[PDB]
Amino acid sequence: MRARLSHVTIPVLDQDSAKAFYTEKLGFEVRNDMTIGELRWLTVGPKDEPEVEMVLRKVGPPEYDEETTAHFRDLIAKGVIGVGVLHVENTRATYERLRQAGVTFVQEPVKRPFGTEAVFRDDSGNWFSLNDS
Amino acid sequence: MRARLSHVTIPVLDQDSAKAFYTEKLGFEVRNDMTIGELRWLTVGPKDEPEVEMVLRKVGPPEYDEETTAHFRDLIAKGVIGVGVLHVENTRATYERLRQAGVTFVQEPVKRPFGTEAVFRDDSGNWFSLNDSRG
Repeated sequence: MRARLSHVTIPVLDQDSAKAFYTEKLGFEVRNDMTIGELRWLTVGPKDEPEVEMVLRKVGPPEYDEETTAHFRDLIAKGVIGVGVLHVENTRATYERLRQAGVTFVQEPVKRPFGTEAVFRDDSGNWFSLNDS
Repeated sequence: MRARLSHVTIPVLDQDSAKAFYTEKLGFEVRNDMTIGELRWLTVGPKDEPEVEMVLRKVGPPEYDEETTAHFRDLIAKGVIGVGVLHVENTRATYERLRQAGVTFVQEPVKRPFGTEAVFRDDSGNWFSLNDSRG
């Protein structure tokens, strides 16, 4: 297998809130937003990093059933999903701009082994790390 | 924002099991395996994509409390977590090799507007799409 990861799924509570969060506050660009059938294909990514898209996926019908949407939303809002790590050239500077936009932080920037690290949440409660190596 | 996604988290039920799956069935390489306090930080990734790592994160104590652990493990076993999309040159060929390696596919390969897509599950029950660019 010669594979690459083109898309990462982010489970969201509400696709309009998440589109606004990801574009307005984080400063990602819209890659797709089209509704095919009963489903909105909404994807975003960082400026000039075209080859990974983040899929903003609704946690609710039809894709998810009653008992699963309930339990899964509840976990999302608790911050159980850590989506991954975003590498940036400067964690402290990126932190200041995100703060200014009203992003909340799980962890403020902190010195670590080989760079500065912070942890923010998205509109749904999902976590991302910021690291600058 | 100027950022690159360097790591993606995959929640797993058992890290040894996940390691074996990701390396022995998908052929990813181990990128890190070490312990940071109580937690095992275990990462894997495609041999040709050295700049992204998939973090195989134990759903269990101490990161997650017992109620959370129970609710989360249940939803993972049900296939609630779609990790993302792995792009390959030919989904049908890759489908055949993975099926022969013992990988479960909940969807066989299907032609789509972008190309051909299949869907498999990992050893925890998480799902991935396998996509190519073939009309």
